[PDB]
Amino acid sequence: LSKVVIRRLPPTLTKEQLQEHLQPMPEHDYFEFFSNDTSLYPHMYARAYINFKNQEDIILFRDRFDGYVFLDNKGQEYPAIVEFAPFQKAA
Amino acid sequence: RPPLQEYVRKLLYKDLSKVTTEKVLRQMRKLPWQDQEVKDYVICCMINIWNVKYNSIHCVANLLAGLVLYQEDVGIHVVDGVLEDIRLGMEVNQPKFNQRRISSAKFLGELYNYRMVESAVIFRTLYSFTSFGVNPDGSPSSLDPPEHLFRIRLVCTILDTCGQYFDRGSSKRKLDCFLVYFQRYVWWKKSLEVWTKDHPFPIDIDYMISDTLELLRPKIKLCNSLEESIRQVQDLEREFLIKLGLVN
Repeated sequence: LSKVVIRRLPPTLTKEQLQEHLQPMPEHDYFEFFSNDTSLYPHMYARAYINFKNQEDIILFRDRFDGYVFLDNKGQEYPAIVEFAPFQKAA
Repeated sequence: RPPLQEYVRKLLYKDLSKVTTEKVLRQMRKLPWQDQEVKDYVICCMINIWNVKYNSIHCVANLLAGLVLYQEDVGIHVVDGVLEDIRLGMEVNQPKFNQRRISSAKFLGELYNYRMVESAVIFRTLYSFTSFGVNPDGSPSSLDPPEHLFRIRLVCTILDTCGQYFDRGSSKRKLDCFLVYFQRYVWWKKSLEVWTKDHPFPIDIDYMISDTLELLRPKIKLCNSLEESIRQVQDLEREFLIKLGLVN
C-alpha cells in the first residue's frame, strides 16, 4: 500500500496552497488535487492523492497532517483526514 | 450551458442504454480529452451516477471498461470519486440523499462486475458499512443513531449486485467472514432500547437481510439472538488468533 488520500480539505483550497502547507514533501511518484466532483451538493470538500516511495515516510506523514487544521477565507475550521486510499491504482 | 457539457450529459444520461453502448463508446472516444475541463466534466458526470436510470447503471460500468483502453486515467478517477462519495455519504447521512447513495453502491458493484475494481475494493467497502463511525460495543453514535438502518440497505445493495461471484475459493471465505460480522452488526441494531412491542424493529428490513443472505448461502444459519451472533464472532476470532500467533 503506497497510495494515500488526504480528504475533507476546504472546498476552495488549491493544489499549490496545499503544497505550501505540506513541505518539506517526502519522495513521491504522484500528487494530484481534486474537488467539486461530489453527488452530495452542497457538502463540498477537496482532496488529494500521493503515492509514496517508502513505507516509513507514510507513518510520518499522517503523524504530521492527520487532524491538521486548514482554514478557508471565512475562518471556518477543516480538520483533514489522512488514510490509505480505498482504491490503490495509480494514475 | 456550454455545448460540450450538454453533449456529455446527453450521451451518458439519455442516449446510453444496453442497445446503444457501441455508438456511445465511439463518441466518447473522440471527445477532446486533452481539454482538462472536458475530461473533468465527464469524470464528474460518471460519479453523479444517480442521474442514470437504475437498470442502466451497468451500461456506464461497461462503457467505462471500453473507454479505459484509450483513457485509463479517466477510469481511475471515477473509481476514486465513487468511493469518496460512498464515504462522504456516511458522514452526511441525510435521508434526502438515500436514492443517490444507493445508486453509488450499485455502481461500485457493477464496477467490480466489469473488472474495473478487484474484490478487495468491494470487501473494504462492505466492512466500512458495518464499522465506520460504529461504536465497537454496539451503542449508538453520531453517524449511526438508533433508528438509522441504512447501513443494512447499503450492504444488501452491494451483495445483490456482485455477491454471487464470491462463491468459490478465497472470495468465498472472505464473504463468509464478512457475513459473521454483518449478523452481529444487525443484532446490535435489533438490541437497541428504542425497539419494543409498541414500536417493533421493521419487518421489511428483516426480510431484506434474510432474502439477501439465503440467495448467497442457501444453507446459512441466520442467528436468532444477539448472544448467538456474538458467539459466531468469538469462534471466528479464536481462529484468527491461532493464525496470527499472538499467544501460541
